[PDB]
Amino acid sequence: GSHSMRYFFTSVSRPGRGEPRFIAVGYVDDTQFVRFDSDAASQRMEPRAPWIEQEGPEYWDGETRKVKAHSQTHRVDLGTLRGYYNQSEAGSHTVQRMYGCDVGSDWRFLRGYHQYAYDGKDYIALKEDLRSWTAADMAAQTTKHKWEAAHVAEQLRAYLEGTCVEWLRRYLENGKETLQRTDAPKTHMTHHAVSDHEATLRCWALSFYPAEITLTWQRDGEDQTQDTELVETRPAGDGTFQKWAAVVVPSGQEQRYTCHVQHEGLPKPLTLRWEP
Amino acid sequence: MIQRTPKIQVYSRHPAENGKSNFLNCYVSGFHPSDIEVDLLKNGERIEKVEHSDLSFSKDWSFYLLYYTEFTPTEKDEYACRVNHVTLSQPKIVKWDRDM
Amino acid sequence: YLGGPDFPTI
Repeated sequence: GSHSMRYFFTSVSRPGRGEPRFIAVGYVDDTQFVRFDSDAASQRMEPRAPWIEQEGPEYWDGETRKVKAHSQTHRVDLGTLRGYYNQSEAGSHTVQRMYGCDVGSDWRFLRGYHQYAYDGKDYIALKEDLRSWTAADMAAQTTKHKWEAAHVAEQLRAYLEGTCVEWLRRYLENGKETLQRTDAPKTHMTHHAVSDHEATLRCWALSFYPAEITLTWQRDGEDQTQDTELVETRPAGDGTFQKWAAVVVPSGQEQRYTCHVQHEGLPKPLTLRWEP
Repeated sequence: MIQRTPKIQVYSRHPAENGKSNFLNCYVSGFHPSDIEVDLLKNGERIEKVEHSDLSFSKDWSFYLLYYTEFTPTEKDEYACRVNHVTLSQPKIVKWDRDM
Repeated sequence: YLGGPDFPTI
C-alpha cells in the first residue's frame, strides 16, 4: 500500500514569561517515530520507535539542529503574526505546521504538502504542484508574495519529491517488521437488551493497524445509518487502534443485521452477524 | 479566534476482566487551543503517575492527546476521566464503561 | 528526516 512521512509542529506563545512551548512529532504512516519538546530536559530530538534508534549520532545531531531551527522560525512568526493581525501582547497564540510526502505502493513519489495555520485556521499552504501557494487572507497574501520572490517553493519541492521520499523508504526498510505489517482488526459483536423489545448490537474492531477502517451496518443487505452510532477511531496505546459501531434493533430480529468491516489488513471485507 | 471543545473517550486497552492488569485510556481530541488539563480518577480520586502522548493534530488543525495509566479493574471500583479546557466552565467528567 | 536547514519566516 501507500505510505507517508509527516512532521507536525506546534508552537504556543507564552506572554507571561519566556519562549513559546514547541512540540514537534514525526510519523511514518500511523507510527510516531521522533519527538522534540522544548520543555523536556534533553533539548534533543528523541526516538519514539525502535527502528529509529539505530541511526547514528550524526543523524540525531542533525535532526536536533534542524528541529531547533524550526522552533526559532515559529517564534519569529508568532511575533510577526501578532502584528499582522493587530493583536495585543497579552494573549497566547498558536502556530501549527505540517509537511511531508506520500509514496504509492511502488514506494515512488505520489504527493507532497506543506501547510501552516495561525490560531487553528489556515494561513498559507503549498499547492499540489509544489510550485505555488494558497494564502487564506491578505496577511498570508503578503507572505505568499515574499515567498514567491525568494523561490521558497523550489527548495521545498526538492525536499518533498527527493529527500523526503528517500528517507521514508529507508525507514520503511529499517522498520519493516512493523511498518510493513498490517494488523487486521480483531472483531466481535456484543448484545445489550435495553428493554424487552429493543436491543443494541455493537460491532467491535480491535488492535488494528493502520488506523483507516470502515464499519458499516446493513439490514437485510442494505446499508443502515438510522438507529446507529459510530465512535471515532481511537488509539489503544500500544500502536494499534480501536473502533466500534452499534445499531438498535427490535428484539428477535438481530439476525437481519450485518456488520461489515473493511481494512487494508483484510483480503476481503468481514461480515459479522448475531447468531453468536 | 475559534475555540473548539474536546471530545472525550474513556476505555481500556484490553477487554476488561476483574483482577487482570490493563491500561485505562482517556482520549481527548478535536480541541483548540492545545492547553488542556486531564486527570484519570479512581473512585473520584486523582490517579498519580498518568502518562500522555506527544501533542499532535488532525487535518482540521484540532489537537489530540491520549492519557493513560496501568490499572487493575474490579467489580466495585469506578474509573473516570476529568477534563478542563478554556471551552468548559466546569471540568467535565466522563465515567468509564467497560462495554464502550 | 526533517527539512531544512533553512525555512523562511512568514
